[PDB]
Amino acid sequence: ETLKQRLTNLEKKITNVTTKFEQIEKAAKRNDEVLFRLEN
Amino acid sequence: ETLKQRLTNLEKKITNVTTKFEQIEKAAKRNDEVLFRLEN
Amino acid sequence: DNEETLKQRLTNLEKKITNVTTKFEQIEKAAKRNDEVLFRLEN
Repeated sequence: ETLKQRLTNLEKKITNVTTKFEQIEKAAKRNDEVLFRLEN
Repeated sequence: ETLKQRLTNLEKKITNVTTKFEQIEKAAKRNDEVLFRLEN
Repeated sequence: DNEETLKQRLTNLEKKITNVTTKFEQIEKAAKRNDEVLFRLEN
């Protein structure tokens, strides 16, 4: 496993984690929008 | 050097995701507290 | 993959990113050091 095989692997892992994380971000953002409408 | 750029990009993404993770976690607790106050 | 928590996965990923970065730094520094010895022998 070259340094470069490790880098490539980590780039993939960060991409998978980010996609998953982005779904949480969208739901968090929707939650703020819902609260905003309930508050006002 | 493309290795340096790759490493820098990977560091930035993991830092961005971990700081956003903390922010969203705080915001969800804060939203719960407001939602509690809206009822009571 | 594993029944790790998101937090564990991210912590693990931070550590691997840190290890590979450190590894790259050590290799670069090692190369410099070899070059310093070669420089001293060549002037």
